[PDB]
Amino acid sequence: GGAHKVRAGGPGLERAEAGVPAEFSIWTREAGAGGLAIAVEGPSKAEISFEDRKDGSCGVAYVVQEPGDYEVSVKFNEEHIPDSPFVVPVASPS
Amino acid sequence: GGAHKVRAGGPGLERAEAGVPAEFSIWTREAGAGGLAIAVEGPSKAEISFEDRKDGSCGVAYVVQEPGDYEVSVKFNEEHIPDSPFVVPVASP
Amino acid sequence: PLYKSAITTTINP
Amino acid sequence: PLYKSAITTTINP
Ligand SMILES: *SC[C@H](NC(=O)CC[C@@H](N)C(=O)O)C(=O)NCC(=O)O
Ligand SMILES: *SC[C@H](NC(=O)CC[C@@H](N)C(=O)O)C(=O)NCC(=O)O
Repeated sequence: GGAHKVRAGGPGLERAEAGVPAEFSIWTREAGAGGLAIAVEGPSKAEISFEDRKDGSCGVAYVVQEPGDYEVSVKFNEEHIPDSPFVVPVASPS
Repeated sequence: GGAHKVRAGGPGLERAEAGVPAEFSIWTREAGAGGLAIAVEGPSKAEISFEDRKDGSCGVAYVVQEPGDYEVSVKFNEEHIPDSPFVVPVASP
Repeated sequence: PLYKSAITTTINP
Repeated sequence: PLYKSAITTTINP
């Protein structure tokens, strides 16, 4: 286990725009060893990558192609972390 | 089940090549109503699409980036059809 | 990393 | 259609 020791936060968990990279961070320092899985589900395909953060958290960026409501899940050892899944409204680009 | 009335078959359930569209067909005619889910899981990102085939089956094409073994899932109403997941060895071109 | 892509369509007679 | 994408990595202390 250890999912309860993981926290995720950032703009990409609150709102996104179609085609614009949406970014958030995952606090992993306390969780120990395990599989950290990020998933995006919704009306269009998503591309997800892991990134560096200065603060030592694990950075995530994703891009979706169409507006709509998407669900972003973050699981650790196949267990939802607190507040996952996140419902993220994705708007047409401004 | 209902997923037990679904069948899938084609080169893309047997073997694939990185960068090369891998194709198979799903016979859906007698599962009735429901959600047909195809998934590709493995060492790189997969692009997946559907085509309505002229023979009346549901066509599927996928492309993956890297060689390795991939699991191709075909589920009907969250249940694996017979022989799913398909383990597909993927060669480099 | 392990990657998964999935696509779900609704079948309706 | 409904689309899902996932990526999974290993964390090691
Ligand atoms: S987002 C990739 C992820 N990174 C982290 O959890 C950041 C860990 C941090 N202390 C650092 O500066 O590396 C990851 O895959 N981590 C690799 C690992 O072995 O934990
Ligand atoms: S591959 C998309 C899928 N098509 C089929 O299952 C083949 C349908 C076939 N009888 C035809 O030639 O139309 C699909 O999403 N079909 C729509 C549906 O509700 O059946």
